[PDB]
Amino acid sequence: PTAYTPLDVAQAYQFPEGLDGQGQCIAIIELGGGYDEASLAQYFASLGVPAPQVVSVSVDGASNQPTGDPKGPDGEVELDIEVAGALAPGAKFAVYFAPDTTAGFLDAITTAIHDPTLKPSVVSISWSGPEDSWTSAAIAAMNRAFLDAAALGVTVLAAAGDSGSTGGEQDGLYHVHFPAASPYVLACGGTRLVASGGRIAQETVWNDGPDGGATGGGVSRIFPLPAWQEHANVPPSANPGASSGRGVPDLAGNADPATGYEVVIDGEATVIGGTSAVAPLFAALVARINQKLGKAVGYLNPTLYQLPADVFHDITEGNNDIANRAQIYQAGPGWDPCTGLGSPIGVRLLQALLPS
Amino acid sequence: PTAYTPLDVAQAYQFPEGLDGQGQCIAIIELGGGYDEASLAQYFASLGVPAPQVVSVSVDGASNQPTGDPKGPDGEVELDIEVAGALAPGAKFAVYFAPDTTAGFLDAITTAIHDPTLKPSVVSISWSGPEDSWTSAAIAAMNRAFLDAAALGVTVLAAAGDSGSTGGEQDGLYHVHFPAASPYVLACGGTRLVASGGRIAQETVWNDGPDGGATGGGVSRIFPLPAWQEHANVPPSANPGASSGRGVPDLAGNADPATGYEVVIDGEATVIGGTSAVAPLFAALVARINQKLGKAVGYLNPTLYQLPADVFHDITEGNNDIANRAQIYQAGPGWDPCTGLGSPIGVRLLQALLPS
Ligand SMILES: [Zn+2]
Ligand SMILES: [Zn+2]
Ligand SMILES: [Zn+2]
Ligand SMILES: [Zn+2]
Ligand SMILES: [Zn+2]
Ligand SMILES: [Zn+2]
Ligand SMILES: [Zn+2]
Ligand SMILES: [Zn+2]
Ligand SMILES: [Zn+2]
Ligand SMILES: [Zn+2]
Repeated sequence: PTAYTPLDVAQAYQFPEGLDGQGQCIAIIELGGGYDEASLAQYFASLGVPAPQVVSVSVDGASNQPTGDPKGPDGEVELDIEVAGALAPGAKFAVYFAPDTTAGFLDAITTAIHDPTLKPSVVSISWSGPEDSWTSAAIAAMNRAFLDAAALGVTVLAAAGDSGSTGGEQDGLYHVHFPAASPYVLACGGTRLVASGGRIAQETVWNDGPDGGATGGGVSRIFPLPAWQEHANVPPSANPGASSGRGVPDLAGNADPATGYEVVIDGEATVIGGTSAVAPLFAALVARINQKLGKAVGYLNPTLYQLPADVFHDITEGNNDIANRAQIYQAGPGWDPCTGLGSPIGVRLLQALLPS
Repeated sequence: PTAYTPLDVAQAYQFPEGLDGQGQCIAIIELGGGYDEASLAQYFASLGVPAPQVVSVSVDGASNQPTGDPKGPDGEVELDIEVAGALAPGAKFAVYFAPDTTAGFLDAITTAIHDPTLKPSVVSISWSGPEDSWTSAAIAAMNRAFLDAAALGVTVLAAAGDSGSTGGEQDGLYHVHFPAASPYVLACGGTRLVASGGRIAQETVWNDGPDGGATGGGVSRIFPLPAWQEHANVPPSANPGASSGRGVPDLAGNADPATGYEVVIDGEATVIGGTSAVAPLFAALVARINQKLGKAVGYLNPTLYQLPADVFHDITEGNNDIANRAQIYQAGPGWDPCTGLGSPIGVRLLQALLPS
């Protein structure tokens, strides 16, 4: 019942101090909505941080288009900038607006990672959906773009979803989300964070079922278990058949609205949550790290899974089941299909990524 | 932010079904206050359980003395009966009223465990305080009574305290509470319980610091590490010097007021928490178990620590530090100075206590 500012959450996760993503660019893919910038300047000023430069990029005709909807479209865009910008104010923000279609989504991503002028080193994605609700073509194309981004030295972060292990499908089975299920994507799960003064009192799996949402996570049907996830104790799917797949998510962060983020949407202060708040949070972390290293970390997943356990805060309590019946999936020691490796400890992650 | 009835909590901890403590007597030591019985009958009727017989016993002149104080005295007595009686309605309740003195406290306990007519098999105690704030005489006498109770085949349960690892002492050090620190007492810690339909979604260490209370627990200065606690990974005290002592607590249960118990105090419904809610809860469990076994379990501590781990729900997340600075003490795998062995799983505990 205590709400945080991004700075509070960042201190709890121990983000590298004295860094603000200066000289880095963060791309945000938006499939609808827009941001009113006076509401941004108002937000950054009340936080005591310099307002980061934010530029709009039109994809396939789409534009920065807010109109003051009570909830919905505007909530998506303003959120990412406010959360990531409060933590990486030195970073440049390129927001790519595209039509809400797979063509629009693909084009915004291909445009971003090939942007000659803006040159994003980080790409944050929120829009998700069940992997099997994607056509086989769109999956292949979108997965190719991510592989393209990895070879380009670009980090891509995606939310895992806010509908538990079932993922919003009622067929009676479990479904992970896409693009989160892609192995070329840093998948971000959700947790409930209790922190009081730069330290984590307790952190558990986010699960406000059977109504108010839960972190996505599980085992992919489409994508096989990657080589870097072999020593991760990833279980076979809970669905009948139960063969190995890609484990979702990779990381997790504060996503519970009850312990949510204090933001300003459409001129008015409020508190929000969800895994779509996590991807910008960790995008700022990556930006900060890129500043120190002097080069983009790029594709991170293989490296993350071979780092010492002390680099992360292992979440071991809670489950993904929104119904709380079968309790699938369950968090535990090490990697789990609710929170992945857990929440990152910024300074330790930075230390582990520095040259020997 | 969801409150429970005792029945809800009992289902989560999986209390043995088809048992209600019939033919058992539970003693409750009260050092002040009283209960208005119309408020009791009203409470048990709204729960759909038969109202258990409750008898008052005067010790050293003290009597069942409520007067309708907004908070305080009456809250202690009505609580224990309502929580324990809702779960063991078949049990007889002997409430021993004594003056708020060590003489009164000792006499109420010696009277209870030697009661020729009422014959309690279980004794629930709430009143606690820092072990070193007790005189050496009172400690020795009170500890002797507990040893007497154990040889008499009586189970004694005590709350661990609601002031974290410091225990309410400001000297800059950590203190466990007494009688909880006695090895002849079943010490009950506090947790925050999230359960939704007979299953535990998540359970963590109760800690509403730096203001609203936290579960007591730690390492005793007075009492040495018992033989039955040797294979329990009990750490040496956090205080300077740091020698071995008795580990507090032994068990833990729902004690967070935010996830508290729906009760009726002074005619009006409300929600309460604290470790003083835990001892009556587990006293009902013991009563239910005694019914099935056909004899009192009596001194339980040695048996508990040599039972399989699957009998308990291990709490592994959270800390005892009300300030959340040093984070002492911290919960983890197995026994810890915040929650002990964890919350009991009634059916598994009953199975483990049944003859081979
Ligand atoms: Zn390319
Ligand atoms: Zn399906
Ligand atoms: Zn929640
Ligand atoms: Zn658990
Ligand atoms: Zn884990
Ligand atoms: Zn005796
Ligand atoms: Zn002291
Ligand atoms: Zn609490
Ligand atoms: Zn933890
Ligand atoms: Zn434990």
